[PDB]
Amino acid sequence: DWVVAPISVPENGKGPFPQRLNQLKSNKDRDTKIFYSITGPGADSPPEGVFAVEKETGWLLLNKPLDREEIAKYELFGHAVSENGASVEDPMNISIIVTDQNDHKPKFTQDTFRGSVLEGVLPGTSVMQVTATDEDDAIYTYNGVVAYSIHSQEPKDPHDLMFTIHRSTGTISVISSGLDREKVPEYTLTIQATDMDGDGSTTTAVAVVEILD
Amino acid sequence: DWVVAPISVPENGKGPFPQRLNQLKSNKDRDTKIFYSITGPGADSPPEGVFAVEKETGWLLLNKPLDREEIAKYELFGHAVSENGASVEDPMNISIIVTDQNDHKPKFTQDTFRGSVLEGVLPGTSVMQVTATDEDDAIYTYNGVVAYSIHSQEPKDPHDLMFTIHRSTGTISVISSGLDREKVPEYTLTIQATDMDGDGSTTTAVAVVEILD
Amino acid sequence: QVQLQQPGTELVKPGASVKLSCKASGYTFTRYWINWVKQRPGLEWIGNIYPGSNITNYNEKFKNKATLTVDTSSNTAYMQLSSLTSDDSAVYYCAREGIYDGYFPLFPYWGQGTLVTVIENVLTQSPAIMAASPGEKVTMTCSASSSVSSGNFHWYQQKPGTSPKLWIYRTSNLASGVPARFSGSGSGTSYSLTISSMEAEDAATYYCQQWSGYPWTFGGGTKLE
Amino acid sequence: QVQLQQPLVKPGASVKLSCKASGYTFTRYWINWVKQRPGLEWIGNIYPGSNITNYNEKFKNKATLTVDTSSNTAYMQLSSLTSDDSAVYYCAREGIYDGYFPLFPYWGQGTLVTVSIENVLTQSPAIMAASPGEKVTMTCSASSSVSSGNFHWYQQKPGTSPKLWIYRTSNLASGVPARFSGSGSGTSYSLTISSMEAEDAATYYCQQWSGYPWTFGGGTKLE
Ligand SMILES: [Ca+2]
Ligand SMILES: [Ca+2]
Ligand SMILES: [Ca+2]
Ligand SMILES: [Ca+2]
Ligand SMILES: [Ca+2]
Ligand SMILES: [Ca+2]
Ligand SMILES: [Ca+2]
Ligand SMILES: [Ca+2]
Repeated sequence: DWVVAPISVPENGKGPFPQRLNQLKSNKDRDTKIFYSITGPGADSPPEGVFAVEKETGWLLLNKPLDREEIAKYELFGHAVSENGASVEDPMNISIIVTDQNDHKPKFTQDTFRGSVLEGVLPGTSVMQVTATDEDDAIYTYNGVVAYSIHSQEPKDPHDLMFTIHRSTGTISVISSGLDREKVPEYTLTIQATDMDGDGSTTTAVAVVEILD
Repeated sequence: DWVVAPISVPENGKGPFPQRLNQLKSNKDRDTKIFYSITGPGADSPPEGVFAVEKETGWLLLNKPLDREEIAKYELFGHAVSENGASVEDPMNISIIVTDQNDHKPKFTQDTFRGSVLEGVLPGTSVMQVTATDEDDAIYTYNGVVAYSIHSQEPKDPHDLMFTIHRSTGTISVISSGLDREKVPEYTLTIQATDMDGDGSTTTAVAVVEILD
Repeated sequence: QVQLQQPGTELVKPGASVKLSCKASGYTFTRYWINWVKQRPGLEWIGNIYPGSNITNYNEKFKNKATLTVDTSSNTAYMQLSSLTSDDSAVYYCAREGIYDGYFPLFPYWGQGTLVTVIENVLTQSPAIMAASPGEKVTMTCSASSSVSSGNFHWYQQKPGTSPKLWIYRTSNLASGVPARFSGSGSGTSYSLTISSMEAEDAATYYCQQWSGYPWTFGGGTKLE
Repeated sequence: QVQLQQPLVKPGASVKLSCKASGYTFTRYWINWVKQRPGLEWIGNIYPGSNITNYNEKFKNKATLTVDTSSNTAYMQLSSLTSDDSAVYYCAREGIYDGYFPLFPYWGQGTLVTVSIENVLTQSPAIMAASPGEKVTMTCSASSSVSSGNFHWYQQKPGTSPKLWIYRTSNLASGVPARFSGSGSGTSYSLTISSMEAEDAATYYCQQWSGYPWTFGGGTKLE
């Protein structure tokens, strides 16, 4: 049977509202006057007042912006009945899919991260890991996919790129030699987490690395 | 049966093109992969290249602007087949209605209209008629429905509003005494024709009324 | 328990601006449209706002007078009126959406109003003033310049000193407190409200209301005695 | 018959190329422009009746497309020329009419200019050689999925405009012999010749649409 396709609506729409999504029709309307209605959560149960249908025209309406992180999907049913109240179709299932927008910034799991490493180690040696989460969708979009980088290092002794960070794992590593506890006991690294896999918004935290004996 | 509602598209669209109109779906797609196509004038016969459907998704597309004054309606059919080409639905009739925009201004049949009336006549006496045409739709909208008025009269002797005009017929009538040939032999009336039954664009013409013995 | 509180009176001079407040409680403020309405010696829809996103719809008529805001932190909606004249002196109501049955919501929850002293579907209501005796049938009529869905045609009752009170909705459903004597009907462009047998209680100003795209409009009212 | 007729500058100047159309109503058909240097690129297109355009972001600042309705002529202005702009420029009209998104099989013969976020199509191998009777197959891969309706192949021999060969994955264009066959789906497609022939030696280009812009492969040269 031909059915009404799932309707995809990006969260945070600007309208105007009410917004026409799609128009229901029963082909028994050439003969008899038909009246349409909808049921399901959002329409005649909570959340309240999200959807409606125009009774005579069959236009399905969205009355308010949606939020994918609250509710990602709705299941409604369209009904078609004649004036005297007889059903003239089996109810039609109507799916609404709320698609993601990048409305969340990445957030580090803590404000300051600490770690350590021995003065001797070879380049490539793992030191510590930092983490940022992003509430957006990370499967179909990049809106929730975080890329990590080192904005800067202090002090720059013996030189400036003592460390690197893996852009997906957040693992910080040593990439140069000549760490000496007595000389420089502590580096301060400003680390950044950028959503849209590097193309989006950026959040900053600190990672302190202590050098050991 | 539930069907695709007639698709109403305003003429002179700006796109972007191709423009998604509506999405066909067969519920036999949960079990097998389904492929969609469209036929009919505009799709696979002239006019050329106006509509298309996305084969795998079922999205019906409009590829160019439409002009209601050329073609007001299209009748297409949507088809759903499996991989081996076998039909899995009765074809779905798809109507496209091109809705009118007000892309024509009203035009008087001539730039100067002339008439004549006897000095004696009583108020209510018909004098002449003026006419303007408008090539837009005058049934479903007012875009082609013209309203008439008298912008002004010259001279204003003995006073202004010697005449009136019926806002639909364009019939000009006398609504006061007293006209006298010897006194004022000729009135010049600036007449206006405004589409959207008075709410739209305006064209101006002249109506000269000679007063006779 | 849905409540909208408005201060009640404000005195202002011509040309100044004023901000009216509507304090909400009993529900989550961010999720529900708030509408504003003007009344003078009839009723007019100014516009509405969805608080969570700060989205508005305006009546073209008040586009330049009214600007609607919200303060999420304090569950408060505001309407700023600019460059006041005597014409602005009126009662201003806030009202929250709506009825939840799968059709376009209305707004049955009103604040008690704040008093300021200094193209659409037109609804013609008749008669403007009528009188009757108890037991008698009473019917009244509303006509619209353009067609209205039976889902979007409503009636309100107002008695002096109180905010309007939803009476009939979607042509023929009786609101909560409303007695069986009342009945509505109608279709397309003509609608009516009917009382089988008049009663002392029932004397008041009745207003029809429609939506068919914005703006909401009201009839000029029917005053019953 | 649908025909597009196309008839030397220094760096920094501008030049206007013309594409004269006949055999059909000019105002109601999209015209596309295409660049070629020693591969093929889609510049943009225009719907003459309304003067609506789509541009490839890459030529947004070089190219401006106009039309002169009165003379059934499309124009493309190229601004501030460099050596990089020296190329062959083709116009091409839409398209094939079967209910799927049209393409463009009608090319002008091209005009030669000498100067003193998309679905990338990787074609391999770039150059190959074969002997007659042998099977020949070649391959095109796309960074992102493409409908089988919007995957096409062209043949070009030196000195001549490209020539539609296969359309919508597997349909043979008009002049094309049964030896040829196309197949593929999603992100991988191929063109196949059961038995090679002398005739068939040429540069073959895959083409896709999946939203704008149209893209081409780097080409496969057969010898
Ligand atoms: Ca309920
Ligand atoms: Ca959200
Ligand atoms: Ca989101
Ligand atoms: Ca994000
Ligand atoms: Ca037109
Ligand atoms: Ca028109
Ligand atoms: Ca007109
Ligand atoms: Ca004439």
